[PDB]
Amino acid sequence: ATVRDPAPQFSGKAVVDGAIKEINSNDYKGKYIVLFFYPMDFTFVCPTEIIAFSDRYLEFEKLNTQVIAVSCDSEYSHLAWVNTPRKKGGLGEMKIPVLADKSMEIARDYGVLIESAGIALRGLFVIDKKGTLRHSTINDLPVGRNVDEVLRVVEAFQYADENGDAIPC
Amino acid sequence: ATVRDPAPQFSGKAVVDGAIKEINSNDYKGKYIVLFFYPMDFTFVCPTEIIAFSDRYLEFEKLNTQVIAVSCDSEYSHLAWVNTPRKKGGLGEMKIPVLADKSMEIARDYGVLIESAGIALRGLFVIDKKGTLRHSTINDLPVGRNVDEVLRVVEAFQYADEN
Amino acid sequence: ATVRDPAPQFSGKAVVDGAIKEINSNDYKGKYIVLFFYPMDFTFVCPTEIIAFSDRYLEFEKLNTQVIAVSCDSEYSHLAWVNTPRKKGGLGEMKIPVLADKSMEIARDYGVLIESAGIALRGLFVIDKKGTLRHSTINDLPVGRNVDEVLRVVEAFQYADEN
Amino acid sequence: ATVRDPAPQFSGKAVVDGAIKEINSNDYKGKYIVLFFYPMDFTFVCPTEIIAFSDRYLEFEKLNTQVIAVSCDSEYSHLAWVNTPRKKGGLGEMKIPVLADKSMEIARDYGVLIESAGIALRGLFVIDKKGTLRHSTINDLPVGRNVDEVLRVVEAFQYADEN
Amino acid sequence: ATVRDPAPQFSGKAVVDGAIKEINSNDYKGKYIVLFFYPMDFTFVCPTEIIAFSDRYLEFEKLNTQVIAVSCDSEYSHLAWVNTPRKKGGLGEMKIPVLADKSMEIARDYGVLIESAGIALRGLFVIDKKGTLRHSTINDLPVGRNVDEVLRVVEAFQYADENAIPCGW
Amino acid sequence: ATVRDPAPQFSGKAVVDGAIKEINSNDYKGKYIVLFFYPMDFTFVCPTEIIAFSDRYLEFEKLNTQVIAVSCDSEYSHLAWVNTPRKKGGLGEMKIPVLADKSMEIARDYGVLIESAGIALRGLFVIDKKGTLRHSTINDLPVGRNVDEVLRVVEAFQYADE
Amino acid sequence: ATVRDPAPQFSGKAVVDGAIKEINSNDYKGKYIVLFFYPMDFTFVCPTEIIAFSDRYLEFEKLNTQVIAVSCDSEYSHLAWVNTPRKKGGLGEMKIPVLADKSMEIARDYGVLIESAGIALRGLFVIDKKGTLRHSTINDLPVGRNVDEVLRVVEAFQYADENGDAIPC
Amino acid sequence: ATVRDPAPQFSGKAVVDGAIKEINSNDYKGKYIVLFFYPMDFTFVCPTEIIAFSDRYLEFEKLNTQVIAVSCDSEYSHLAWVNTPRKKGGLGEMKIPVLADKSMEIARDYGVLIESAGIALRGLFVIDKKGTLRHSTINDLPVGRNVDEVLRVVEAFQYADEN
Amino acid sequence: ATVRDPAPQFSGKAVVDGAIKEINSNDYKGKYIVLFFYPMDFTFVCPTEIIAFSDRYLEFEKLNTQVIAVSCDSEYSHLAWVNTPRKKGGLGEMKIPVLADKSMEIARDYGVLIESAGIALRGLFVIDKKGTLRHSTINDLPVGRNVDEVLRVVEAFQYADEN
Amino acid sequence: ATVRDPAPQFSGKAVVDGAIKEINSNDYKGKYIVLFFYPMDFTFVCPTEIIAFSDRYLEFEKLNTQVIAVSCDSEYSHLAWVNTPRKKGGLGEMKIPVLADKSMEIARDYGVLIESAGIALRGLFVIDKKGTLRHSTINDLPVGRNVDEVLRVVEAFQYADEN
Repeated sequence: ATVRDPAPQFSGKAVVDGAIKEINSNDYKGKYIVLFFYPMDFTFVCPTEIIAFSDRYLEFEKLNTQVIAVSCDSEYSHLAWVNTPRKKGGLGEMKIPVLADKSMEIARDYGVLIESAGIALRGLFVIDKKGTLRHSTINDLPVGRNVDEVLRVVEAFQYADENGDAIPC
Repeated sequence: ATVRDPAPQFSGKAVVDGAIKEINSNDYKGKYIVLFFYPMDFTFVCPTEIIAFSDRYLEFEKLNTQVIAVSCDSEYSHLAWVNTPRKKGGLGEMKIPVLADKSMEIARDYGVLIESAGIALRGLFVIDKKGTLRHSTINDLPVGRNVDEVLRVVEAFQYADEN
Repeated sequence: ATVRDPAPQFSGKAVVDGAIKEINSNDYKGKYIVLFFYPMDFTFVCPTEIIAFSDRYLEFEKLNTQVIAVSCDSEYSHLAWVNTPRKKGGLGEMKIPVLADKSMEIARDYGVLIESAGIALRGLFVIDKKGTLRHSTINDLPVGRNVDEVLRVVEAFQYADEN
Repeated sequence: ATVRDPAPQFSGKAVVDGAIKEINSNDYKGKYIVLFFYPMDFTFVCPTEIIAFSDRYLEFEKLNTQVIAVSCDSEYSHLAWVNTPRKKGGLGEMKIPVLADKSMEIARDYGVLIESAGIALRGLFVIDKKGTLRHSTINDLPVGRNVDEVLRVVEAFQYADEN
Repeated sequence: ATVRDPAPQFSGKAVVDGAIKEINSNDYKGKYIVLFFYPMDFTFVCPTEIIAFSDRYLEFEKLNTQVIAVSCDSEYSHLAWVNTPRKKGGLGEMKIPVLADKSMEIARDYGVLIESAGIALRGLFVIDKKGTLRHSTINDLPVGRNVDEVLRVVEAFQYADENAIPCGW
Repeated sequence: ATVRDPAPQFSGKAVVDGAIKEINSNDYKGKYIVLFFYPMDFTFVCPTEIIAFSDRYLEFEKLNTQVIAVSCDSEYSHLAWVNTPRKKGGLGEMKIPVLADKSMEIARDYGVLIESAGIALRGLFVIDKKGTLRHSTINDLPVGRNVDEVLRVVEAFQYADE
Repeated sequence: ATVRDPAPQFSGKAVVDGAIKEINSNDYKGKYIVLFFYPMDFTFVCPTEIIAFSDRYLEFEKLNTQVIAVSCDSEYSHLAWVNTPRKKGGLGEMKIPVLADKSMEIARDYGVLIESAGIALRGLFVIDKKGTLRHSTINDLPVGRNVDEVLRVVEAFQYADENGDAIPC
Repeated sequence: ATVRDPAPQFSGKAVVDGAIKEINSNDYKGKYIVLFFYPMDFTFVCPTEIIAFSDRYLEFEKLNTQVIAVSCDSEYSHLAWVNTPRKKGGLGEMKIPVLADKSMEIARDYGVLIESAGIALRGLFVIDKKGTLRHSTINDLPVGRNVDEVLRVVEAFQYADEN
Repeated sequence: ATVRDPAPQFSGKAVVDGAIKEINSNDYKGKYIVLFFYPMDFTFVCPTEIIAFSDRYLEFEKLNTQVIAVSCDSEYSHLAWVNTPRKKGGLGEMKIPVLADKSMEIARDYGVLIESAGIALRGLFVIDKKGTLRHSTINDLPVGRNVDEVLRVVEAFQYADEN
Repeated sequence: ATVRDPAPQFSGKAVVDGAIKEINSNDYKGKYIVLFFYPMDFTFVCPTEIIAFSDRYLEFEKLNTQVIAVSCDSEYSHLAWVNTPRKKGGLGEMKIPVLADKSMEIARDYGVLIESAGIALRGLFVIDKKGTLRHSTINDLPVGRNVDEVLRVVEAFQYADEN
């Protein structure tokens, strides 16, 4: 699974609008998709990054992109975490879907799965409206991702796509 | 892994005194072990079964058996759940260890793993002090396990073993 | 052969109502089936278990489930054992069919066969009307099975099935 | 496994003095061995054949040969049949050992096993004091074996052995 | 190839009535067949066995069974042995066919062939009219086979086929 | 080739101080490495990205990290582009090494090679002093990489280590 | 892939008349083809051979042959080198096509690729109008190729084709 | 196995001077060997060729060559044929060894065996003192071999060998 | 393969009547074929053998048989040799065809090829009108072949064909 | 087997100074070697090319290179062609070695062998003192090679070697 190749389809139960709901990749066609991987729920570390994406979701919606958080934890554990306040280390309200990959099929398709640990690496993927992979970021567990950069990259791809790659020196 | 054959060793991070601690199967040698499998944490259903074993743990201690709950969930989710009050559907205090099988390796060794769903079936296993498997109960997801039966089988095996 | 997967079909000569008769698993579709495995006929141990099921067969019939005892012995030895009075250590009247698995094919399909000894483990299986496996119990040879438990699990599954 | 090759060793629990006892092929070295296979216990047919051998065992003893009956039934079924009087169709007292091959391994080694039915064909084997196979007769199920013939072949081979 | 399984077909040049002739197994489908194997022609040992069968062939004929002697020797060697007087150690007149299995194919099908020596063991086989194998006797080389027994077994099988008796009480 | 695994070693002739010199990954010990992949030399597009790294090279050096630009072009073509003025769309002076991967072995080891086109994707790799891979960014051809981000990530990993 | 076997087709972007253009082997049908392989662009060595071919291209044209230079460098680098004056060590104007084999597939098809170096040897191939390979020369890197010889060979093959066939002593 | 390659060793029981005796190829290592293959004993056809060889054996011995007849028949059948008078179609006295290859191993090694018929082709082989094969003639069954030619070939090879 | 099997077809350019011509085995149907192998051209040794065959070709024609000399040399080398007078070592006139097996495919099909030397052994083959191989003689390089024998063998086989 | 890779060694009987002599590649150390492959001997076409190399051999000796003509023909055919006057279409005297590759091993090592025809293509190879291949020319059969070009290439490489 590499850049310029059709991104692996994915589906499963995710927490949406405070309720567990089935989501599918084909539900979002004509829009960019950002697949966001994080290792595990209920970690002692404050989950500032994912919250950052959820809060700044409107910006993504405006860019016609769907952000989807995903982990190898059950959707029930996800929902529990959603109902846990942010002050307590919970997620609080999440304006983006949080998807369960208990099967671990997704993290393996996206090649971010640590078989040994049963957890996903800190990976991020950008998929155009055609469903092709345009970008991949993979961070080792200690390091999070900046939202501004992701937005920059998405805007960049949209611009290049509508304005075929120009500006010579 | 079948009955009369040595049960697969297992180890991992588990929640025990409301705190996470590494446990190993060999930590309980000279004692019977009851491996208790459940699908997932934070299910909407009240965890009456697992709670029942935890509450009636003393009967097991008297029978020189260690009961161990295990699932394919993170040890963190486990810890969260224990710290969740029983009124909200949590486990509250647990006098038995709750083991994390995030790798899903354990559920695979005991062949109770649903590969498609990434969760374990309701399987229960009894292992003697010699480490051999004497009993396996495997239930489909909707149906739970009775504590008294497990106690009867353990009591039974112990009696047969001495006589 | 695992839980949630369609249970293996089975057929063969069994002693039913005191006579040797060919029976097939598909004869009981639309009914739950409890497959009961025992090691050997004419064991010195009093066959209290199989008798218990036979006696309490009515309770199973009210629940529309068919219990079938099965072993790796010839149907003739079965018939002999049935025709042997209980005071002598026999089975006496059996209100459930006792099935011969001389081929050992069945015990192998249900994976309860001890290859070295040519005998079946004390295994028990629950099959829905669809023919899918909902429950498996496997005991090492010394320990028997409780009727009340089997009934509870059947009632439970039927309940899940109805709502 | 063919004639002129060392005959497969065999061992197992057999009914001998009206009691179950472990016997081994190597217990009988320096004596010829006649391995006698029969399909099943408790057949409706009168067991005239096995009885004939047991009764005329002394003639075999005079030739310093041990005759051993063997079947794929449990030693318990054997004991039951021995404890069944000849008038009712049982074996009554048997002056030859009746060996249990529940594993079916033995019948398989001598290639007399009907895998489909789990029963042995009517085979008979003659083994010298060195343990080599000198003769094999295999009859389909309906037809029995003559004692006088077996005695003739043994007398013949012993004669050949000395000259 | 075991008892209760259809016996392997066989054909070949055999000595019949003093002349070499092609015979085939299917010629006898209305009759039981007794296939008689012996190691070699012109052995120093008096061929008492084969002779016994040849002499008492009429008894087999009364039972509608065909006896056939067979060896791995050429039909010419067979014929030579037939033309050798019994007093000189020959077979003399033979009222049963003596079949050549020079290819050794037959002896191999009935699994009585000693590959190392190129000779057949003293094996005997009884085949019903269906062509199914009902009986096999295999003797090491020093010990011969009794005619009366073969007759007993054949009669027994025929009786059983058309016709047991429980002990009961 | 995955994150947390020792990153593949690499060597080859590169343009560094305006001259061709044999370079190796092991030459830079005690320092982080930023492996910068770009498709081709002499593209019509102004090489704003590579130049950006070259200009802000001091910032990487202060962090004891070595940035290395790499492509599947000959070291000679590299030298040519370097000697080509920025006004013409060239690179001018480059304060970082520019490595030739004509064999394309490097781009294959880092799994960024388009086998069909013979060019590397816009990939970037971060390697610690221990030589283990900590980060990979891979962009399709139209999109460039921001320096501040790379610096942020390096800062992050170095801090966690320390 | 050897002489007397149909020569491998090839296509790709090449610099023609100072501009990049996709060229294909089939564009020159009915004409002989001389495939000229050279290691790399921007070599310090004065490109005397390639210049020689480009200059004496008319001679090739009179013989109905198209000469094509090819290397494993990008078509952009090619265009760059072409725009560099010959006094500076560049190619300047090139009257023959210069083809880019960045994939290296072509150099691999003609077995002139140094896998280790990713460069082509100084190989040259002659292909008739039927598309079959009639001649191959392969030189190690230090030694260049002579034009007059190539011409002798093309004229020779054309002559043999037109003049059936030999001439006895 | 081809010409100029070491000829396959061979051994077995052969009738020599009218008696059966075990012979081996290595018994003749200082002399050339002519291996003579023939289809069958007791053919209606008069065995004139092989007899011719036996008679002119002295010429071969004079050339320090050993001629050996071989067939796929038993050594007993061979002996019978030797002891059968020539007038009646037998071989009578044979001054060369007649070797039995009942196993058919030899004819297969020399590649003259008709697997289908179990008989040898009319093949002839010349083997030097080094044991290497120098010549092979193979005739279809109807056509025999001339002694004089073989002799020519042997003289030729000895002559070639010294100069 | 060997004798009694259809002989391998063969073709190639050969020198006929002092001239080069493409020849095929199938050109000669209804007549026997003798394939004659010799190692190499222009040897210092006098080509007495091939000349002998060429001279007595009429005898073969009377038998309706075609003798064909063949080697692994070019047809040009052949033609050169033919045009070289026998004096000084050439072949002179050849009344039989001389076939080029430059490919060596033929010598390999008849299994007479020395792979190491790239030359054919002195092999000779007889093929009936039906195309089956009836005879093979193979001589090591030092020893030649006699014409009379070949004639005897052809006469024998033709005789057999008619009888 | 490619340029810049060590060239395959070769050896064999070649005609040297009008006589057959064994030659080897390693005999020429400290010298370049030009391996000249030509299809066949005794072609009707005037052998102008090979003659050209033989005549202009001195120029090669001045450059310290050994030119070796080679073909898939016997060294005997070679000797014949040498002994054939040039007026007759022969080579006459040859001041260069003519090597026999009857095995065709060499033409295969240099990959110039047409397997179907058994002849070599018009290939030419240049080998340095180090034994490495520096140049390969391969021409289809109709077209010859220019000597001057070969000289230019050798001169070029020696020059590159010294500077």
